[PDB]
Amino acid sequence: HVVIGPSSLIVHFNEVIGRGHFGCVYHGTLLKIHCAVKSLNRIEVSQFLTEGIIMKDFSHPNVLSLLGICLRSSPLVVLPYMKHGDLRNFIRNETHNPTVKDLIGFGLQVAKGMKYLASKKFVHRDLAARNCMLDEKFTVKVADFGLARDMYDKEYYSVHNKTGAKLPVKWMALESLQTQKFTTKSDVWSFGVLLWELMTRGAPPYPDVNTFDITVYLLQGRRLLQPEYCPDPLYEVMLKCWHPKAEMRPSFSELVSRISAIFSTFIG
Ligand SMILES: C[C@@H](c1ccc2nccn2c1)n1nnc2ncc(-c3cnn(C)c3)nc21
Repeated sequence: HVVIGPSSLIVHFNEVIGRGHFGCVYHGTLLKIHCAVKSLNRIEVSQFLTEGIIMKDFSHPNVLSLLGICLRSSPLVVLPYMKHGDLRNFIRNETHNPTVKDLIGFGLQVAKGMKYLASKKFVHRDLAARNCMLDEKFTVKVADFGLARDMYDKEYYSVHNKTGAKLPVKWMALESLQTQKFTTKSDVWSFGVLLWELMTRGAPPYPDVNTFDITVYLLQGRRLLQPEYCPDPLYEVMLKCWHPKAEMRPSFSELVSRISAIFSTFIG
C-alpha cells in the first residue's frame, strides 16, 4: 500500500518549495490531490521500504503522514501538502499575528503528535519548531522524520569533530550532548525548547552561545529565560522538560494534560 505507480504522480520539478541537505522538495499532483515531493539525488533499499511501511502505519492528526513512495529509473517521497510550511517560519512571519492562546495551542498540537509517536516507541531525535509543519486548517504536524527526515536549516546543526555528525545542539538534552544517546525523554527536552520558540515567536535559542559551548553552559545552572508573555505555569512546564535527570522529566502524556489545562484558561 506504500508504492505509487509513476502514472499516478505528476512532479512539478520547475518550482522548488523546499531545500534539504539530501534533496529538494517540489509541488506535486497525485491522482486529483495536491502534494509535496521530496527528492534524494543530493546525497540500503530494504531499509528504505521498511521505513516507508512504518511511516504509513502512523495515523494521527498532528503527525505528517506518508502518501507513498514513487520508483523512478533516486526514489521520490510523496507527502501531504503543507500550505503554511514549517511552524518556525510561520510564527516568524510578520503578515500573521497569532495570539498567546494560538501559540500555546500550536504547542499542545506538537505534544499530542509526540504522545502518539512515543506510544509507538518512536524517538524523533530532532524535534524543533523548524521541523513541524502547518496545513490549510492551521493543524501542526510533527514532521522531518522517517523518509521526510533531513537538515532543512543547516544554521542550527554543528558538526561533531570526533564523530562527523550534524547535531541540533541547542535542542539536545544534556545526556545526548555527552553520550549521543537519544530517547523519548530527550525529545521531551527538545519539546521545552519548541515551547520557548513558540512563546518568543521563533527567536533563536541561546544567541549568546557558540555550538558545543552549550554543554558547559547548561552545566553552569543555566536555562532559557521566561519569554515576556509566557504564562508562569508554561515556563514551569519547560523547566520540567530540561530536568538534568531524564527519568524526572514529564511524559508527553503529562505534557498534553498540563498544556491543555493552561490552554483552557485563555479566552482567545
Ligand atoms: C519534505 C518536507 C515537506 C513536506 C510537506 C510540504 N508541504 C509543503 C512543503 N513541504 C515540505 N518536510 N517534511 N518534513 C519537514 N520538516 C521541515 C521542513 C522544512 C523546510 N524548510 N524548513 C525551514 C523546514 N520540511 C519538511
